[PDB]
Amino acid sequence: DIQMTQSPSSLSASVGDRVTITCKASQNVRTVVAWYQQKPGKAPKTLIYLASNRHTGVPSRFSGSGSGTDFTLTISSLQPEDFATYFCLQHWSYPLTFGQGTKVEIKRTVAAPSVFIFPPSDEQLKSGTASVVCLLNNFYPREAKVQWKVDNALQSGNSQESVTEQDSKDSTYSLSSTLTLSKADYEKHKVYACEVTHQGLSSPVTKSFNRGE
Amino acid sequence: EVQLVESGGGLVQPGGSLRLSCAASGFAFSTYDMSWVRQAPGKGLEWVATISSGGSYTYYLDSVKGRFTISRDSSKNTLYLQMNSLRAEDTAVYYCAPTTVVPFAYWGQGTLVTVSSASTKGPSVFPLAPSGTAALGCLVKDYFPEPVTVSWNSGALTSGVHTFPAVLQSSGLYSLSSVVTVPSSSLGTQTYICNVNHKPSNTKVDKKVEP
Repeated sequence: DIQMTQSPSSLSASVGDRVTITCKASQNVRTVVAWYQQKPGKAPKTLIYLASNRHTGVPSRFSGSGSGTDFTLTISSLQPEDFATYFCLQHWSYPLTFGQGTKVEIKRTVAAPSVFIFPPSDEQLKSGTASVVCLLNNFYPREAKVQWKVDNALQSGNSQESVTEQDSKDSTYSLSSTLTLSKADYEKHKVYACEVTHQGLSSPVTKSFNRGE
Repeated sequence: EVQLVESGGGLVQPGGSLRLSCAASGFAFSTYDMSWVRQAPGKGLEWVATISSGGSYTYYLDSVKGRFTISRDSSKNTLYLQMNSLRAEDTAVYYCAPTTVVPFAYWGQGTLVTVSSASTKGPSVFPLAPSGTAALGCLVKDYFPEPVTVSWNSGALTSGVHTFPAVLQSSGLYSLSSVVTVPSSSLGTQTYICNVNHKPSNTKVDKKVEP
């Protein structure tokens, strides 16, 4: 079996910049290596065949090169369409093996999250479960910390985070943090807050509510 | 003209069986190797099997040998994947793709296969009301399997919408939220309706978001 190792796993870059992704094979595979592009939620698009040839419809900025065990994808000038995940493949021998991929994302400037909190709606409460949702909107870079305090007591283990893909208009992320609770244990407690730490925030932010408001 | 349409996916129990079909058009199907490739929900691409142009040779990823059979029908310009003894880790989107100078030279949209012991279940949709720019949304909670769709104002509300990737809860059911941030001045002059669609359980829900 031939292993295909991509580097780096991810990379940030800005429009017009020049990026280089590398792949390493555990064995000699001559020039029998291809490269594929995938945007989130979408089917792949084939880019490069036999190490260095553009497939049909692939623009000039893309170029591959390499031989034996050392292969390279080069994009000469990232455009918006080029932010995506790229895979290498060896088909010298079965099994055909892909690399783990390198995710390529847009570098932009710091933007601080707009923070919002949502108590469980009356329709949900009328059903025996409570969901408190903390929304973080349109921020960069992706790293963010969100903590829950219920009557000034810190929670651990009972919240779930989800994060959107880099948005296509402004290149930000958004995040949901959902505190999941029984209708019972949720009404035992009185003040709900989530605290957001983010590099673009001068101070950590808190948004609170009291149950009965 | 190249067109590839996978079908036959769905949700099945561990140990079950499914047959995928891939209808090929716009290229001389029979002179090319055909392959199946799959992509588990969070992971990278993984080659499954390849059949030679004449059907004389077949090659399999070793974790599917014996359990899966790739075949083709020249009369029908169709490739098939017969899947048996399904495992949870077979859960993936499955693509079929011809080899040219390159494996997988063109890809169809894929077909989603979910192998789980959990039961189908439609979601509940709950408002997240607002109360500068305001923010509002819907909570789409406790469904199985993927996928659901949610839209706002039946596709008229596009900018600043955020539908989050679903997360598997401790109960084994999925849950997400969809939200949008609008100008505050518009609260009142603009109605906000989230349209939730869960085909696997045959569930449709529309919800107005107020106050």
